[PDB]
Parts: sequence; structure tokens; C-alpha cells
Amino acid sequence: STGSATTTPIDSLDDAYITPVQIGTPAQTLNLDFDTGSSDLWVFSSETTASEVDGQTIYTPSKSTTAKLLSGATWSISYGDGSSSSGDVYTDTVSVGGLTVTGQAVESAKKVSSSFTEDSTIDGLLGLAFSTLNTVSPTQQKTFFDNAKASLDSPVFTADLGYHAPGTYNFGFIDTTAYTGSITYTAVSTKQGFWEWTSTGYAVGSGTFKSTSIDGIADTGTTLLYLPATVVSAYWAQVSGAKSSSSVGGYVFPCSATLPSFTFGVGSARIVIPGDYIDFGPISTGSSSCFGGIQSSAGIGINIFGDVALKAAFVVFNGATTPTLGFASK
Repeated sequence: STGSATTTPIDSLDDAYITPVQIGTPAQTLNLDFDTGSSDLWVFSSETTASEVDGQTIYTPSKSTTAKLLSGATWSISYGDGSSSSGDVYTDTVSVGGLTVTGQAVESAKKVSSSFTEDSTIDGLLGLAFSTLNTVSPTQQKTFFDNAKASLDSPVFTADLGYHAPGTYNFGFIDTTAYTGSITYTAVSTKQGFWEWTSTGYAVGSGTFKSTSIDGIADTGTTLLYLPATVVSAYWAQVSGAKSSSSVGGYVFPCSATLPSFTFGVGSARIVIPGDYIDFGPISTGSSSCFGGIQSSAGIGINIFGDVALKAAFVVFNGATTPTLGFASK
């Protein structure tokens, strides 16, 4: 089997991408944030505290003839940005782009943190990291991809995120028309539960490529590119007037600037992030200070190849017995 679904930016900045997901019988379609940095499929629901729902579409398990309470199971997650959610668990039928999994754990939120409530466009998350990170207790549950894998034509999914435009998540096949050149594959460590890999270096604009190992994770659920402070300083030094602002929380730059590109290495291959992709717009409405899309990871503990980087590539998440990642230009 295969599946193919369009993923759509939630706003004009590409802050996140939503993909329609069918849950239950009859289908209830929710728009979920596909997140290769986490491993829970959780949804706003009829169980979510009413004051914490503000415009989201909810899953109502009592209206699904295939929903079954997973007795005794609870979940609770905290994300790298400080947000969180928690609740109980049902199993139900879940379909993405024509690919159906029966008995998928659907984690129903009883509580969500304010950042989720305040984002009316995201009805939940669909985690695509390794199932060892799934938070369901006392019996850890598998991701949608883990459940589908054995049925897929090939045990892979691909992320093709658009810049200011829709893109595609495919399951079970490589669309060879969706990229240019070849796909360069690189080793993955699953020891932390992430799609963790090592970039071979970087360049700023037309500058020389610096060969250096940068370990990080491919994370569709993170907006920006978070890299070591040395690398980030080298980038922003090429933008007149850019500076790190403690009060804003990262590098800012004059909105009048033209940003240089940023290149990262994948083996001997190179992925070029155009400068435009690094502009996240005014820090507040009407400001002439703009927020940068490349930020330091120093306070995180891990480097994160988030959407800024991934949307410059066609990305293969190869879930074979020994997982690997593939990157192609597009």
C-alpha cells in the first residue's frame, strides 16, 4: 500500500504545516501537524477542557463506531518549545492520504497548553519519530508509520515541504518526479528516538564550504533551523545590522536586509536554503526588526534541522531495519 497527502502551511510564514487525517467511522477529518521529532498521535477531542478549545476541530470518539477506549492508558507530553498536552487513549481507524491503519492509538487530549489553544489551525499532532519516544503509559504505543510499515510497498515516508506553498507527505514510495538530481542517503542514530544524523558542514552565501560534523535531528515539527552558536554567528555576521537580542529571544535583523543563502552538507552533497527562507518577518506587527530563521541551539542540547532546512529538500525517512535519511534538491 501507499498514501499521499498534501500538507499546507498554517500561515504566511510557514510556521507549521497541517495535513488532513481521517479518524474513526464515519471519518472525522482533523488537520494534524506531522512531527518527525515526536511519537504521539494526539488530538483535540470532545474530552478537551472546554476553555482550552478555541476553534479547533475535535475528535469525538463516541461518534466513531470503530473507537475503543484503551483501558487504563494515559499520555502526557512536553515539547521542546515548552508546550504540553495530556489525556487518555482510544484505538481507532486512521487514514492518511488513502493509507489506512486499524487499531491506531489516538491520544485524546483532556488538557492542552495555551500555545495549542491559541492556534486554531492545528487540531493535534501526528508523531513520526521512533516509537520508543511514545508517551502512552503503562503500555507504549506505536506511531502511525510503525503500524503501517509492514503493509507499505517500501518502509519509507517522504517529506516535501513547500516554501510559502503546499507540499506533500508520501508513505510507502519515492516519487522520483518530486526532486532533481539524486538522493543522498546518510546514517541515522535512533539512540535518542529521533531521526538523528550528522551533516558534513555548511556554507554562508557564496562563501567557502566549512567541513565540520554537525549532529542534529530532522524535525518537521520545528519551524526553524537550530545550529551551534559558532555556525549561527558566522551566518548573521553576513547580514548588516543583525544581532542576537536577549529580549526578543534570538537573532533579529533589519527587515530591509537581503539575506544570504545557507548551505548544509549531506555527505558530499549540498542542500541550499535560499535567503528568503530565513526571513520570519517582523518581531511584532509593524516593526522593522525581523526574526531570523537560523538560531542558536546552545540552549536546547541538540541541533535541529527544522522546517527552514527541510523545506529546501526532498527528504526520505527510510524506516528499514537500519534506518537512514535521504536528501535531494528540488
